[PDB]
Amino acid sequence: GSQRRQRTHFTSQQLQELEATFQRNRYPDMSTREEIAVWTNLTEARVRVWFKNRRAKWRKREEFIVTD
Repeated sequence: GSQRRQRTHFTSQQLQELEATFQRNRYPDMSTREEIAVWTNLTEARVRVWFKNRRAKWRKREEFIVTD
């Protein structure tokens, strides 16, 4: 019953599964990004924004932009 369509943002466990995904492969195929989106319970578009954000954080001059 009712509409199934929903919106999501990255949890502390989704961020760490995506860091482990990035350490394994920094630029996966679109079907591989969709499988890890299913496994994190995200959309492949929110995952593509995460890879773009992670690449921007790698490229930029700024400090402490990723937690360690």
